[PDB]
Amino acid sequence: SQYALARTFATQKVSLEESVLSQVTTAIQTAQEKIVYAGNGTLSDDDRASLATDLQGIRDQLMNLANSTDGNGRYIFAGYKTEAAPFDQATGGYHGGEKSVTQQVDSAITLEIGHTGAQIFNSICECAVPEPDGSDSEKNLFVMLDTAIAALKTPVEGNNVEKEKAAAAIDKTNRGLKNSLHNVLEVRWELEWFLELLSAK
Ligand code: NA
Ligand SMILES: [Zn+2]
Repeated sequence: SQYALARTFATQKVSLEESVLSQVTTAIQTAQEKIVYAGNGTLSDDDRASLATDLQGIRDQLMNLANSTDGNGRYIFAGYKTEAAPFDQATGGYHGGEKSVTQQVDSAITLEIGHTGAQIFNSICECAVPEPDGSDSEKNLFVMLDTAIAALKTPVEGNNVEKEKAAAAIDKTNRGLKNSLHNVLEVRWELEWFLELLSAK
């Protein structure tokens, strides 16, 4: 019969997620800009290690966003497991809830108002760019970042075998960050739709 409270709760939760995912989007785009500079094979090992540090700062920001809590201190990207931070700080692994938070808002409509951290930070777009060798696309944002950061702190001057190895990891990160950004943008499209549905009452 009356969905007033349900719709206010879903508007609030969806607005919060859009607000945090907007920050995730900006941080992913900043890391992509770093990775473009890292594709320059005339960088010295000191320049490369400076880019690594910049990328660590961005990774740390994304980890703080992935472990975002709401007003009441409950984690927003953990599905129903809202009492513990869903991401492991060191590895970026997800161990929050596997089922998204849903809310019925009309006699017929139920919305996915809380996406899991797996859906946001350990998923890539349907439209993913493939690995050139046919191996699996990396799905975990933090892995993409950490593997780049490690390859940028590995000096490569005068050593072609290492130089190619480090440049292959940077290329792979460039592909992942596309794949991850596109996933977040598709989720944001879905939230934009939910807020249109909700505001039409
Ligand atoms: Na898409
Ligand atoms: Zn969704």
